[PDB]
Amino acid sequence: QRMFEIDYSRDSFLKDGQPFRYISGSIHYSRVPRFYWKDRLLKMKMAGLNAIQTYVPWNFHEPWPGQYQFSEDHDVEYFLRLAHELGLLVILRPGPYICAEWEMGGLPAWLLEKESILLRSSDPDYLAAVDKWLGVLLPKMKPLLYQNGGPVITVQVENEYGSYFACDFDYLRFLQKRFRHHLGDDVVLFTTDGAHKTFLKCGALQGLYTTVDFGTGSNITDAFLSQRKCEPKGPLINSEFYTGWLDHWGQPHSTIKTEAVASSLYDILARGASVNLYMFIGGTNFAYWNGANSPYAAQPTSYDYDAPLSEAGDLTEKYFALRNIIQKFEKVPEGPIPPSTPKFAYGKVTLEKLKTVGAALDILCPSGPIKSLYPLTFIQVKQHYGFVLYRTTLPQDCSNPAPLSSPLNGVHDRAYVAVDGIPQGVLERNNVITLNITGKAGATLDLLVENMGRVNYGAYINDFKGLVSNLTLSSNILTDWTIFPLDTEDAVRSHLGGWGNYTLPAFYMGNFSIPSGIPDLPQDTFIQFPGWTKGQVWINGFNLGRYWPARGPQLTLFVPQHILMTSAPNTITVLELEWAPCSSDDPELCAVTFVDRPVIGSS
Amino acid sequence: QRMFEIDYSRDSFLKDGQPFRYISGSIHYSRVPRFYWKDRLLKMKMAGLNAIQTYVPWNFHEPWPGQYQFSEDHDVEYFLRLAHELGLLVILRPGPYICAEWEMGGLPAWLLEKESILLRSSDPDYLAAVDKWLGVLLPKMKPLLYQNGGPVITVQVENEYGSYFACDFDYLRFLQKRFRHHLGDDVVLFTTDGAHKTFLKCGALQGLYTTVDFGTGSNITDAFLSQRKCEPKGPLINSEFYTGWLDHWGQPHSTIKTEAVASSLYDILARGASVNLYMFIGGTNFAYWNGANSPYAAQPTSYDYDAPLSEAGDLTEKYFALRNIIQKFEKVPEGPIPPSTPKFAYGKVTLEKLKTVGAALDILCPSGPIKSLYPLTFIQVKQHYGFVLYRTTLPQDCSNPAPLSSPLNGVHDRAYVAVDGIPQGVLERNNVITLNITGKAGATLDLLVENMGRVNYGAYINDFKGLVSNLTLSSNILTDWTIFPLDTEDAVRSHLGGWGHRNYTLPAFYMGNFSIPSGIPDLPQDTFIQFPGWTKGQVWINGFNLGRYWPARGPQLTLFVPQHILMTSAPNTITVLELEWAPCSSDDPELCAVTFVDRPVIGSS
Ligand SMILES: CCCCNC(=S)N1C[C@H](O)[C@@H](O)[C@@H](O)[C@H]1CO
Ligand SMILES: CCCCNC(=S)N1C[C@H](O)[C@@H](O)[C@@H](O)[C@H]1CO
Ligand SMILES: *[C@@H]1O[C@H](CO)[C@@H](O)[C@H](O)[C@H]1NC(C)=O
Ligand SMILES: *[C@@H]1O[C@H](CO)[C@@H](O)[C@H](O)[C@H]1NC(C)=O
Ligand SMILES: *[C@@H]1O[C@H](CO)[C@@H](O)[C@H](O)[C@H]1NC(C)=O
Ligand SMILES: *[C@@H]1O[C@H](CO)[C@@H](O)[C@H](O)[C@H]1NC(C)=O
Ligand SMILES: *[C@@H]1O[C@H](CO)[C@@H](O)[C@H](O)[C@H]1NC(C)=O
Ligand SMILES: *[C@@H]1O[C@H](CO)[C@@H](O)[C@H](O)[C@H]1NC(C)=O
Ligand SMILES: *[C@@H]1O[C@H](CO)[C@@H](O)[C@H](O)[C@H]1NC(C)=O
Ligand SMILES: *[C@@H]1O[C@H](CO)[C@@H](O)[C@H](O)[C@H]1NC(C)=O
Ligand SMILES: [Cl-]
Ligand SMILES: [Cl-]
Repeated sequence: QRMFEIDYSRDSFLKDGQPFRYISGSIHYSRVPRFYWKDRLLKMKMAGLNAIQTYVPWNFHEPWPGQYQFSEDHDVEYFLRLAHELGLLVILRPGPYICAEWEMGGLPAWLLEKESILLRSSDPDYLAAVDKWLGVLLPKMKPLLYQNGGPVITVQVENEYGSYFACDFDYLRFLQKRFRHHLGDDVVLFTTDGAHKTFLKCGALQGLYTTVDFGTGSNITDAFLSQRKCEPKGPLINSEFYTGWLDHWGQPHSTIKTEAVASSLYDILARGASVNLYMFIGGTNFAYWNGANSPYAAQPTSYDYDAPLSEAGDLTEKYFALRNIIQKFEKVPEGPIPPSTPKFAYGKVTLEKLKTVGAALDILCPSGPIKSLYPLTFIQVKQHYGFVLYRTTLPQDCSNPAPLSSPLNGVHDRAYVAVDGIPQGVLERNNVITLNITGKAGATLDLLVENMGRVNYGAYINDFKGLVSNLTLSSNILTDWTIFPLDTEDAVRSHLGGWGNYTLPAFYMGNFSIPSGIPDLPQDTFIQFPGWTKGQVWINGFNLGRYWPARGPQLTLFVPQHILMTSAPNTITVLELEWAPCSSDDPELCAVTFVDRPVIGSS
Repeated sequence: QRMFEIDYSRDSFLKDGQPFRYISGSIHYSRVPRFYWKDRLLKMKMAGLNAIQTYVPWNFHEPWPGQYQFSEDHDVEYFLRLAHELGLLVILRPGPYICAEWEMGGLPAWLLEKESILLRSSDPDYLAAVDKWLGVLLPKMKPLLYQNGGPVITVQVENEYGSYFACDFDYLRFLQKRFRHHLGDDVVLFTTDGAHKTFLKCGALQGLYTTVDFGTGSNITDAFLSQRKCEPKGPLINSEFYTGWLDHWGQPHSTIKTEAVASSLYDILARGASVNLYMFIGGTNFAYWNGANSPYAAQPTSYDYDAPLSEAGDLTEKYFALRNIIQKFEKVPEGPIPPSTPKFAYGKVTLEKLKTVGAALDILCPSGPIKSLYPLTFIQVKQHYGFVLYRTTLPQDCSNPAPLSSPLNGVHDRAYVAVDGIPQGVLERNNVITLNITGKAGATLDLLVENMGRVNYGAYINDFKGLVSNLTLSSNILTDWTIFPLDTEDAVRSHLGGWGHRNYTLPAFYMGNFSIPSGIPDLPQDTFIQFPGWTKGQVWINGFNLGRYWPARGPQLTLFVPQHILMTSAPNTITVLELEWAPCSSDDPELCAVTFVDRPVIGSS
């Protein structure tokens, strides 16, 4: 009969009738391959953590209504049993909105099939979806509660609701009530908000324990004074003590100094507070999982965060510093700490052109294009992530430049424009809404539109993507559209059908071998694209994510060794969006480079 | 069809009618665990080598007569296939004597069951056993000959016979006949000797191609003219170009500069000569496989040799520089080079004493001892390697120290002496032939005798080991011996019977465990083990005998520990046999401990 509870009399948690406080670090299972889940967790224990904290992204697990992913890398139950096996308790944060620099805050984009939906409110179509989701997730989590022999000790309802404009208290009351139904009356439910009465006003609720977040810049006495105003009794809790900070493409890489973190951490622990270090390891936004902030600016592939464990799991100076702080409070485990993984530079691998996007439409769109008078959104067209080709035919003649414009800023988020197979340039959400083009009447106008990531914070999380308003040409609304949803994932895995200034968006491919019978190969590596511009990359069909060395700060992408093979050659595929170094008479330039050190902080 | 031959007309080899010169590197499969064979051979290929050279040590395959080892780490057949699948050719040196800083130059100790045997001669008994070995080994090598689809292009007969006193050309001719009988008339047979007519006089034989060896100290012109005296036509060949040199316990670690090796390799290659690098990777003398020189000085566990690839297989600056040399003459393979393995510091592990050697006699010697009026040698007692316990009783009270002595200097090679369970010190071949002892009349006198390695070079390779002559106490010969051969390898694998059968301290076994976690892709890793406070002994991890430790003498302080004998979840058990002094007395356990570190210390004091 295991018990975990707040005792108010005494300003703390009781675990099994005894005083308890947690020292946790965040780890997101959706951002670390399962291959490495025990590595990262074990390193977390060795630092002195008695708990971990994680988010459950709805959209990672329910990509379409009634279609579930809980296997392999999506096996959340396994991740929690793994944490338990290693002696770690768990703080579970199941949203349904998690924020987290992740696609639409973890909300599934199919919710937007109701165009008018008010996300994160008592909108009844939103509520009915959430209830179906909780009715699949929470029964999986019930046996992993502490009270029933598992690791979960507390659960977060919603995520920083006090920061959302809606302030719908019946939304919260619904979530409480549904969580209580599936989890019982004993589980400690709580909320997390910014440490200021302005944020706690809409975020707090009777019957949910109110906690705060804040990092190294904040006055710690005040942050806790604002929590105490909402909970005069119970434990002090900083649910997200920032070890670092997010990035955006085109902005310098964020860093927080080791001593600042140590200092504040020591101060927080000395008060007897429970605390969670956000992030302890950040990892990677593989494939299309990154989020974005408003006004539109996307987060990059790497979620390194300047965390104590680096993107690839490495032990940093910051890791050891915090471990030494934790040591002043708790006996920390003995034994040697598992190492940073070995990294190998496989070198330069030559690639060659396979097919433009243009030529691969039979294989990218086997079901055929959809015809619309005006443009349709990604959502209307049944695609959530990646790329959609919008094709029209020129009505006038344009031997002289003619402005192609989205007057309402309706290219969400970036379009690669070509006319009769000649690249014209690029349109960008907020930055470039007009572009001059040329060609003949009846010439095919092509727009390859990229969803660069759905906003995850603020008001504009209802982010459809695509051409969301009309385009004009010499101010005349363009009409009659042939819209091609693109199955890039399937096409890449099948080598685009056949197996056994700007350029046109295209796929380039090449191979490299790794000898078998070598105990220490393959190893993890980092891939680099010197001379390429913007695009997507797969290795052996695994989408490692986005590259953009023309904007930075991220130049390299992380490649975990377990996708690499020795019995047959490894295939690298690059989808270049802007300009490829491959026209030239020198095939040597049409190439990528594997290196043994990340470059995630370029100027 | 496939042909490899000498073209005398043109001072070259012909490979399928095409000109061919080899750039080889020595690797000894018996000094590299099988688990890493492929790693090292690929590292060799990427250096630009097109061939490898290796020795087949007879004692490594036939530890008793008619009883063979050709599996796992002894599968030379698989080694040779592996080299062939990587596109490498092979030059085989099957002895039957190989020298090679290896126990008895590779010769099995059991040949000494005939006391008067003249090794490496027409002694009919030596010959009959050589013949029998070749009837086993050579037919396995036949399909690996180049002309039959395998990698082996040349075969060395004997090893520097010209350096040996006997000069028995009937012996050489007998080898030549039997090599022909088993392998045929087209295989290229050759000899290797020092580059000087004094060595070449007895080493060279009509019908066997004469090659020389020499290193970075020797004048290349002179060395190759000495070769031209015996073979005026055909290729130039240095079969052992020294990349480094051997070690002995107690001397500074041998090194040869990267520039000296590089510049010399260049000049040899420029003459259009075929060359083998000795060693390319040296590796390790695990167990009791090291040898020794005369006057008695044993080589240690590490055969790092200062080779281009280090003991644990690392790419050194020397490797890259030789590869650059080779590049000036040939296309070198494209692609990146497999890396240096990662090393891990598992840290301190505490040990505790389980049992003295005296206490463990029952399990070390389960068929019981041999009784004898005078002492017997390792050979007569049917033991070749390791330790033998000799026991007798004092025939007179020695309350005043009385001298125990081996007048003819016959403690071969080290004895650890105890009286009624009290240690008295050490007798040493050459250095200390007298030890004073105290005890009562009829007290038990125990000598723990260690074979430190049979001599591998010179006239004194018939090195029996043990008490090879009498002992005296107060000048009187001690009689009535009880002699226990010790099956240390079995006993350690059963944890001294514990796991069943499915100033000095007494020699004793010290055990401790350590765990390594599972589900971590990068553990276990290669490591090095170090013995602060200990003195001299043997070490095993999970029953694999990693060799001898002697931090008291050096130059080697760490022993190499390869990853594949370490296990996850299940406890890893360390067994240290300390012979002289363990740090395990003081009421402080933390000192009774060994330590695992991530860099080797073979180059210290
Ligand atoms: C710069 C805008 C702030 C948005 N993010 C906020 S407030 N954060 C708190 C939020 O709960 C968490 O998911 C993370 O998103 C964290 C920042 O990494
Ligand atoms: C100190 C005596 C050395 C004798 N060894 C000689 S001459 N050498 C030549 C011999 O062929 C080889 O096996 C090696 O033993 C080499 C030394 O590494
Ligand atoms: C934090 O604020 C308090 C008042 O709430 C003030 O006394 C204290 O000095 C401040 N501490 C720091 C470090 O600024
Ligand atoms: C397009 O070209 C016209 C005429 O050359 C020019 O006036 C206008 O500024 C251009 N607009 C853009 C966005 O380049
Ligand atoms: C585009 O323009 C038409 C006609 O002006 C308008 O009625 C329609 O709503 C617009 N469609 C989009 C997607 O903007
Ligand atoms: C795979 O590897 C090489 C790269 O060197 C490439 O050129 C070759 O065509 C590829 N083969 C297949 C079957 O894809
Ligand atoms: C080596 O010896 C030869 C004598 O045969 C001599 O001609 C030459 O000077 C020497 N060469 C070198 C490089 O020492
Ligand atoms: C042994 O003891 C005698 C004293 O009887 C002494 O002369 C001699 O030096 C000692 N020998 C050794 C080898 O220590
Ligand atoms: C031991 O002693 C006696 C001398 O009486 C001699 O007969 C015998 O050969 C000696 N044995 C050895 C092994 O030295
Ligand atoms: C060490 O090794 C094995 C592990 O099963 C066992 O026989 C021995 O009793 C162990 N002792 C300790 C302290 O782990
Ligand atoms: Cl989290
Ligand atoms: Cl060799």
